[PDB]
Amino acid sequence: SSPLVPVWNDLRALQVFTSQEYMQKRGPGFTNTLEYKLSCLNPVKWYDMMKVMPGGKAFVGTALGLALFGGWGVEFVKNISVMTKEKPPIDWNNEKLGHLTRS
Amino acid sequence: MLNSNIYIIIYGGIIMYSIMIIIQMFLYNFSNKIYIEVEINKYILSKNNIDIYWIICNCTIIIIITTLNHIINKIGIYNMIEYNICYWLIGTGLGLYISPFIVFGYKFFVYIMDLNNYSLNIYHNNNKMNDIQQIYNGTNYNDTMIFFIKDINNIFTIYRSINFFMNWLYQMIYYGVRMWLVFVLHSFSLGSFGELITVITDNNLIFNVFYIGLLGLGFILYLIVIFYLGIQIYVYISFSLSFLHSTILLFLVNYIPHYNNKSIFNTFTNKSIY
Amino acid sequence: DVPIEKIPEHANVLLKKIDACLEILSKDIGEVTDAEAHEMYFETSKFQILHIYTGCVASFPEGDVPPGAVECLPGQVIRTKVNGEDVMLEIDEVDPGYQVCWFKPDVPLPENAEILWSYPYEPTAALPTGTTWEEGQANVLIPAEPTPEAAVWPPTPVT
Amino acid sequence: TAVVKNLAKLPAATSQILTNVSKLQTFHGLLEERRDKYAPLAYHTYDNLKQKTTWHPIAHAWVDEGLPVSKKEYNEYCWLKKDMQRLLPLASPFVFGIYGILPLAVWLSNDGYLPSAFSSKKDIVSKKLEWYSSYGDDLRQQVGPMLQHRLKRHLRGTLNNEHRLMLDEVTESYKEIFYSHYTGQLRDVRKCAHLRLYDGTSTVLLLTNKEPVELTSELLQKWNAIKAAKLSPEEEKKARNEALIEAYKEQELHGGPHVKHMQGYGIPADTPLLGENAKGDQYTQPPESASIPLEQLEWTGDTVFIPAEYRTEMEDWGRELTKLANQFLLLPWRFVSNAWNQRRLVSWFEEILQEDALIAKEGGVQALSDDELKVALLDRAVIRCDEELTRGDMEARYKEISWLMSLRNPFIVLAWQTGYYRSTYSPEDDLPEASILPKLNRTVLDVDVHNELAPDHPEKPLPRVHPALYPNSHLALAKEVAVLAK
Amino acid sequence: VPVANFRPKKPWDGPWGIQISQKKDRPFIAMWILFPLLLVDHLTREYYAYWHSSKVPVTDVFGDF
Amino acid sequence: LIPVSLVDLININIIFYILLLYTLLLFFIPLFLASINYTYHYIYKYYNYNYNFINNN
Amino acid sequence: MGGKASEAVTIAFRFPHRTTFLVKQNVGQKLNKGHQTFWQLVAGGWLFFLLINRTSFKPKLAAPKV
Amino acid sequence: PSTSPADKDVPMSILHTHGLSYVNWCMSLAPGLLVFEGFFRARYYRSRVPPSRTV
Ligand SMILES: CCCCCCCCCCCCO[C@@H]1O[C@H](CO)[C@@H](O[C@H]2O[C@H](CO)[C@@H](O)[C@H](O)[C@H]2O)[C@H](O)[C@H]1O
Repeated sequence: SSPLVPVWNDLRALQVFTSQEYMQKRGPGFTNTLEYKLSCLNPVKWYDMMKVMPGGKAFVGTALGLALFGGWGVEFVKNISVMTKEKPPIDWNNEKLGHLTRS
Repeated sequence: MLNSNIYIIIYGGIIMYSIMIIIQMFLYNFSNKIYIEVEINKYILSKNNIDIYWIICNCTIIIIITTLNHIINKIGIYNMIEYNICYWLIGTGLGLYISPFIVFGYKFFVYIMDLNNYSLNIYHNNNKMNDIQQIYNGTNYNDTMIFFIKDINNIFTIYRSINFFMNWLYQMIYYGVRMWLVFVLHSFSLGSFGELITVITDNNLIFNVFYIGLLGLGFILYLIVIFYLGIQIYVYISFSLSFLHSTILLFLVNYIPHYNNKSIFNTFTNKSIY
Repeated sequence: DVPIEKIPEHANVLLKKIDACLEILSKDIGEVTDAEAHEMYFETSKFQILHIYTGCVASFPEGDVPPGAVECLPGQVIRTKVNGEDVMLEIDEVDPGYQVCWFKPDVPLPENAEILWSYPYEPTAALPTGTTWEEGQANVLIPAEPTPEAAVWPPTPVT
Repeated sequence: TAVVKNLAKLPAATSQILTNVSKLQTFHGLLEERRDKYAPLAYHTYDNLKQKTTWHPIAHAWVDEGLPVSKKEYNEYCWLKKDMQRLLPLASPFVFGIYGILPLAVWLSNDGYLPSAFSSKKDIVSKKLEWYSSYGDDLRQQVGPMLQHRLKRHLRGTLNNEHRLMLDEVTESYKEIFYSHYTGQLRDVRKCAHLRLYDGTSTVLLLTNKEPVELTSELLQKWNAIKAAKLSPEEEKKARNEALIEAYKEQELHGGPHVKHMQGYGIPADTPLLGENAKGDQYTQPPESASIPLEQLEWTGDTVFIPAEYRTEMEDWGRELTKLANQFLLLPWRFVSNAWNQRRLVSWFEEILQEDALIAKEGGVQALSDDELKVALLDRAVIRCDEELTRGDMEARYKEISWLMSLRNPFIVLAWQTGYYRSTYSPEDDLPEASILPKLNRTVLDVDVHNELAPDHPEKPLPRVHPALYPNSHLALAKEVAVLAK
Repeated sequence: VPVANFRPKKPWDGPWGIQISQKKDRPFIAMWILFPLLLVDHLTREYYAYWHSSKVPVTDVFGDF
Repeated sequence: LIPVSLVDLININIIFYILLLYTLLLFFIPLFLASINYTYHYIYKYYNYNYNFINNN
Repeated sequence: MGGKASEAVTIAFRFPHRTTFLVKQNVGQKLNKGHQTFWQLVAGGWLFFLLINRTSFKPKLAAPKV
Repeated sequence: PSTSPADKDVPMSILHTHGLSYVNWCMSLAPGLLVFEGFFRARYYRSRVPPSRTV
């Protein structure tokens, strides 16, 4: 591994403990805000807090994220080296071939 | 016809050459058993030790057997089999690669699927906000508007979970390729020097004689070959297991100290209170 | 339904049984002596086996070997007949400043030689007689094999 | 064959099957009605890896002390539950098709695969004994030794690592429990309880409005005394909270509960204040309950059992040992996680405990018949049908395993049980010879449960002292004496 | 009365020890038959292609051709 | 060089070799496990329960 | 290439918590359960959902009308 | 279908063999077997000594 690992660890600790410091500073009353009341109705929050649950819910969350969006992510990664490349015009189907009377 | 999709496979001498590799295992009788016992007990302590041990033993003895069949029993496949890359990557390396995942696959899978929920690991985590962040938001880190890129995040997080299982694959491939290169290049170089010597002596028949001796040169080359290839096989096995330790088995270090029991002949129960 | 006086009868029965067991188990099989089992110990010697039935074997000081004498170095195996007994003699630790050789009758012995053992002249004989090691000619040592004390189990005392 | 013999009664069996289902429904209605108002909530807990549930009898096996039910009726309940389990192959045609009848034929072939309705007998005890002697003892006699080996090799470990895993004080007890089929001597159950030394100390934290307090023999004695005094709740709660604050002070002087300094468990300290939130020297932020005065310490009614089974816990057993433990107990084991087999084993445990309670209500073991006691021991898996023991030996066996199951540990229970299923076969016809001594007889008095036994030191085992030789034994054994002489 | 922890053998007790020995020495017996067969398979072999070969031996496995 | 080839990287012939080899391994496992250790002989011979009796007098 | 186990935390650091069995006194919370006719309506809705999404195979559409 | 062409059937004779060199023959490892067969046989059958009488 690289020698920059402790640097990244320090920065990670920075962001984590600063978010925790903010959460301590603002104190109670977070449940009365609109952010919490909207997150209660937000499926992203449901998924994110179900991921860490026990009973295989980590596997469920990972596999669900994969099946839904990770396939599009694989396609996106495949398409990074396709956007810059010269491609021909799309031979749009003339929708003439295939029709045949029944008998 | 259109529906006929034809494939050509290649086939050669496989059956009778693979049968004797297994029949020899009764003669060797796992002579490598003590070495792998020592090394496995050096590198890990668990109930599932014997499992991984058996795996390695089988793998290792097969390698050893093939090597001797490659050195002595020279017929058909036994000559090529150590000069082929498919044998060194799939016939030796893949089994050793998948052995810990087949023995400790439950724990590794649970670990991997938990690491997709990426979070900062705190030692002596007596913090309270850490728990709320891990449950409510899912991670210690700020996950705000990362769903916006979830399509990549998922797959990237998947690699983030297996990145510390990847150097094992790299070392397996590297040492398979190393053994292949070693065998091939040394055989080729030795044969090339021999052929050059034969060209020097065939054009000068005063030297086209058994000048070193019928057995002297042969005995010396036998010793050289066996010493070198035994050193290389020992290197392969020992380094493969040391890297197995340093790459896959340090995850499973769970030392439990012994705590003395006191309430042996009496146990508190739900009926003691309720 | 079992009085206490009937116990030592049962103990005597079981003592008879275990004694009948131990008188058999006290026996053990010794080392095998069949030559057909150990012929390869001699086949694999560092020197070929000398089938000696004629001439003499003599010890003489080290140096030039008489031409015609067959050297008998340490590790040499010799098939002979000694007092009617077909035997293999393996040379072990010939003394320093000395060497041993088989001298057929055609070969003259050197000076300062000591005939360790000799054979008779029996050319017409089909089954040779071999040698006769007299008392003082050869010191044969039988292993002592001192039978150690029979392992006794400690009896516990009863007051 | 038996296939046509069972097809002959298959029409006569459906009526009995439905009648038995109705009986099961009624009994379960009664039992659940009692359980839903007298029993606590045993919460679900996941294993250390947090993927599958884990189960222990201390929390999940509840005993309804006061169940107005006859012992035979509970036997019927459990046996009919097992019959419902055995009725499962009837679903094969309804998932595979009309060709899913060959499994039904295989089901009807062996009578041991079948429920009670296919049996000619009438009494539940005779039916159970028939099933056991025909199929179940044989099925159990081929799992016992292998289960014993798995338990051994779970303790001592694999690959020659006994010096790192085994204890030198449980050594002689281990030998007496697992290698007494070599000596032929009887075993003391306390030597199987010594196997719990591999584990840690089992604790019970009562949760209060301030802090958790560790339960002790003194606090439990005081609570039992208050419960027996039958005081008003204004006095009952007051005395309970007095004992609770006393125990809180006692443990605070001890150095906190045992759980604070045990690997895998722990009580968090006061939370930290991060960065500028730190007010000078006060680097901590105590909880809300710190505001509550200690005199208001009240029990929340919530409890936390911590067995501290570091080597005995059923999670670390494995995919194979759990299956064999369920096989040996004649429970379902195939194609399920170890959590489900854990629940099945704990349910069997609960059934046996409830049956023990009902037996004690019905007047102990001596009130039972010979066949009924035989069947009880078969359910406990301490007897095989090829023994023909005496009544006293059976009673002692029941007492032994009943005390052992009172401790709520399946491992030692299985270690005890498997010792009664180590039978050999001789290669000769004359040997084993006909014995000269009488059959083995014992009594309830010969079993020492009322006394503690220290673990014998390694390679220094001590002889067995009868309970009668202890001082004042005639006073301690007076209950058993009154039960036996009568 | 008989001695305890003893019984007659049953089908699920497996085979006797002599039978297990007879199972063990079957590979050792087939060794003597298979090593000569290995040498014969190598020695009585012919290559399948040459510089002049217009055809190569084909083996239709399932007779589809 | 001949062994330097992508055709020999995923050679189906060597895969058949590996397949037959490890199927035969699986077939012969119960004969590899048929080695006897003399540890339970030791346990039977040396495990000696305390045979002394109790005597209050 | 790739990381190692020496460069990462163990399977014991993650998942460090052993098991503790919680129990709670019965005040009467699981009594007087309402909605006795809930599962009947749920099964009815399930069968309705299956019926509206049902489609019988009609091979008569392939009849040689021509 | 399956085939067995005549191209594989060709003449054979040991007279047409190029052969081997002294070096290639030494590399065939026959001279090693020649020694080590006897070495291992000797070690095995000489490890097990029989009883004797010292003269
Ligand atoms: C400790 C020693 C350190 C110095 C190391 C020196 C390198 C030694 C390399 C030993 C490995 C060479 O491996 C060996 O190669 C030779 C030469 O092709 C092969 O030899 C084979 O092919 C050659 C090629 O012409 C034929 O001529 C020969 O008859 C045949 O035996 C052996 O079958 C193989 O075992």
